[PDB]
Amino acid sequence: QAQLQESGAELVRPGASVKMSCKASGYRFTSYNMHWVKQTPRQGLEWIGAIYPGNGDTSYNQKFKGKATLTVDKSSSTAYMQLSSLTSEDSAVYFCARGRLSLGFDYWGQGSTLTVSSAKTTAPSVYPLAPVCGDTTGSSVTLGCLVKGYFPEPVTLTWNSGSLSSGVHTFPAVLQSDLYTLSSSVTVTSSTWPSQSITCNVAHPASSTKVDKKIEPR
Amino acid sequence: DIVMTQSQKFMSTSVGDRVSISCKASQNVGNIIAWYQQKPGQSPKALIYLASYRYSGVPDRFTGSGSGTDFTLTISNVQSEDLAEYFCQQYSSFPLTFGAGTKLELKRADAAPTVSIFPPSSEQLTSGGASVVCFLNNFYPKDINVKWKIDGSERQNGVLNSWTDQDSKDSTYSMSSTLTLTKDEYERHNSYTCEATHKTSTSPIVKSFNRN
Repeated sequence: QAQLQESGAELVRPGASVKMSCKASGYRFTSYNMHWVKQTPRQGLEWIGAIYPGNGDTSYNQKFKGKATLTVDKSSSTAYMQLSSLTSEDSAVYFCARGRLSLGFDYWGQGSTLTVSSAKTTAPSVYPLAPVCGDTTGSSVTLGCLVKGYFPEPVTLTWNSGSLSSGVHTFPAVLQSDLYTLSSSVTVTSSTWPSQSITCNVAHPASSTKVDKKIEPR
Repeated sequence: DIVMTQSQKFMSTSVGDRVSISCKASQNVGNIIAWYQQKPGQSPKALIYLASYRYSGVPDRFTGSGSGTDFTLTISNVQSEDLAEYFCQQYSSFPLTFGAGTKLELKRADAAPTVSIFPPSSEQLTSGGASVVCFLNNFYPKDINVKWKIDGSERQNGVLNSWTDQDSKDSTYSMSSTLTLTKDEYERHNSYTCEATHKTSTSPIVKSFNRN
């Protein structure tokens, strides 16, 4: 019955300061400590601090002292975490969780993703990937699509409007120098390409763009 | 600070097998440790508390054991839903600390990577850029090494890699590697190669081409 409702994703540039929320319901908010955790592929799960909504007292992990501030609103059973002087290092996912003295963190919010970039909305450049000299050794061939230089996420990619769903690999996007770049390959029978046209359809909602890139033999 | 150590980042298993994930505390914390399970794009889920108790609604195939500094999470009769990442945590004293987690992946027969390389497109070259891409699909184990070699020399600068999660259909792994240069630099060399080393082969797999 307990439920932790976290605020949505956030996108800000360095030097900025955001304030995430965690609305609690289904129990007596002032009876349990609210904890906050940071998650990143490089650092993993990191405890940030805890607040006792009852009186407002807080404990902080030395590592985030000065970086994070925890508060609460007793009347609206809401907890808050503000992060200042944001840098690309603060880019991660943040969770709030109910702390039980002896049972650990029995409940966790969905988490709020924080992306810190100095970049502004940017449509991707869709680049066709054709096999060297249009060759192929097996009874099958592999084509690809390079979606680079876009912000922010996400991006939608299909092959031939989804008709080709088998044999495809759309790799996770990678952030580099403020922008994202994703990759996608598709494998079909030799008798399919160049014989029949293979097209990469890429959509980027944040910038309202739709691009259809046909893979031509060169 | 109390350091929590999970020596195995990844563990291979099969449906029906039994797995034991270890976790060590740098100090004695009695039984004040918990275990959490987490799946891609989801939040941590509490499984164990007080070292060996299961939270209400957790499968009995899950069992926690240990006290003091050595703990372990055992999963007998493993199921597909049990395939995820596991974190241990000590909530004995501040600062609260977690282990680095252990990923549980489905075991499968070895598979060599299917490698394919691609030159920069006309479109990108017109914009003054040049990216060379290499795909290494459907291979296993996940461990693999990719190298780029321009005219014989290895190039590590300007390379970005992306790995997919273990395929839910064939339990394999795929990887993508892109080398990005400026148009001028690209047209300054001739030989471009993608080299991969993997368990399935004694010698590396080589895919390359020469400009024009």
